[PDB]
Amino acid sequence: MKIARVCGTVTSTQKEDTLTGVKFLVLQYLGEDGEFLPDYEVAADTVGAGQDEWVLVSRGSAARHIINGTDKPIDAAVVAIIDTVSRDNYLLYSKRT
Amino acid sequence: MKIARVCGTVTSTQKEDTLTGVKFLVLQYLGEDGEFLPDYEVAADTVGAGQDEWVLVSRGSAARHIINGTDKPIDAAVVAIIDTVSRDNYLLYSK
Amino acid sequence: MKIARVCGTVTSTQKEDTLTGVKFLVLQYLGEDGEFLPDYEVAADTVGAGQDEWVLVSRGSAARHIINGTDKPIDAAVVAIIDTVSRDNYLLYSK
Amino acid sequence: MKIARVCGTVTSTQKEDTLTGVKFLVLQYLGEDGEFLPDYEVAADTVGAGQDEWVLVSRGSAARHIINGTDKPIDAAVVAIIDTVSRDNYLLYSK
Amino acid sequence: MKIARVCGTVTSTQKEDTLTGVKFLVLQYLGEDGEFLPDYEVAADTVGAGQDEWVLVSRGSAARHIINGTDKPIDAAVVAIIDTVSRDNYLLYSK
Ligand SMILES: [Mg+2]
Repeated sequence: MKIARVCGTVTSTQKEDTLTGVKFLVLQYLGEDGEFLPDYEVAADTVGAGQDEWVLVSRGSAARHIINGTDKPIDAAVVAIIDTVSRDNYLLYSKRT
Repeated sequence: MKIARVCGTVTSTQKEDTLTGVKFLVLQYLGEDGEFLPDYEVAADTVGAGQDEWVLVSRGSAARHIINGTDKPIDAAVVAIIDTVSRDNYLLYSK
Repeated sequence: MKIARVCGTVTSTQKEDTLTGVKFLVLQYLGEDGEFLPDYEVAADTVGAGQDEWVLVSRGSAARHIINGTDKPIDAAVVAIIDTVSRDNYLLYSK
Repeated sequence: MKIARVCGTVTSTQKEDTLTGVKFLVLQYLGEDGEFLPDYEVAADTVGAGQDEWVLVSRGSAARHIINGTDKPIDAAVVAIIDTVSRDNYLLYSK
Repeated sequence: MKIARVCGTVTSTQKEDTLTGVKFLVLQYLGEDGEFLPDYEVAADTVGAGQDEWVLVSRGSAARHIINGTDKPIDAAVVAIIDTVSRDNYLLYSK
């Protein structure tokens, strides 16, 4: 899994039937020390991640193992909203509670 | 998934027998800002996307989960035609 | 999938029993609009693609969905020999 | 598989229900020489790796094949804590 | 599949139980002409390759389709020892 931040959304009305009601978030990947990277993913989200939240994203067939994900032609999903990130025992980031 | 633009097609008469009737689009992947990359994918299309339309592309086994996709040796598929893309707060794209 | 040209062959006499009868082609990926890159793949082929032909290559578990691919440890296969590629209006490639 | 070192942790309380109990480690990938890359992965750990230890990480569907991994939406997992790594007639690392 | 050269080994005693007896090789990916790249993989080896031998590596779920690979959380395996590699119209490698 990669760490990313939620930074937008995609909407579509013409799409595979199996994607009805699927929320598509745009994610910007986060690098060392939380660098905003010039790289992005569009991902399904069944967890309920808000704008600017740090998340874990899973890619490949992992995405189909989200809740009700089985028949969906998705290759990226949000799987967790990040509460904390630590490095070498120091908190680097933490979430509003 | 990645955001891409439909910019071509591919056709083939000598191919795996399971690929009959599968339509292939050439796609160009979006970079950052709203600028496109010189990086392309050929993808199955069952959604019916046309030139210049923006799409979501899924890669790997996800591609086998398009309509009638079971057991087809494909690793890339258009899964949606995009109407809007927002980023940070503003509207980066609108059909 | 990616577009590549067939450019060679690999052979092996010590290998997994699961690769019995598998022909290996070396493929060179097409890059920068229509120029060939210094990036290669080794791929299975049942369709009969020859030197210099253009092909669609599928990677990952898609490769095991070629005819007789089931349960072989292969992660790349030629799935189609390319007749035509069209970018926007014009062609670009035609066999 | 890739070689990485354990450099931190991630926690989460809003997540997929299938991920209850999953320990998430932050891993830094090994680059050239024994230099590490500014490139990180967050991986499940059933083996019980700690800070500064070297591990093998498997990605993709492999990760679901760790003990109890089945049907968890994870795409990276620690699968071994490394004792040694050699390159040629010598040792790059020993615990 | 990628062409790689065997350039070391990894050992581990604390590891997923399904990886008992698995031999791990460190491999370096081949690049431009004969040049080997500054990128590497660790791969399960059930075929028996030695130092400096050239090998085909299969990655992702292919790796679980080696003999008895089925429940192993591995994403890379040596599937063959290369005897020959031919590219365009010259021999690049011949053991
Ligand atoms: Mg032929």
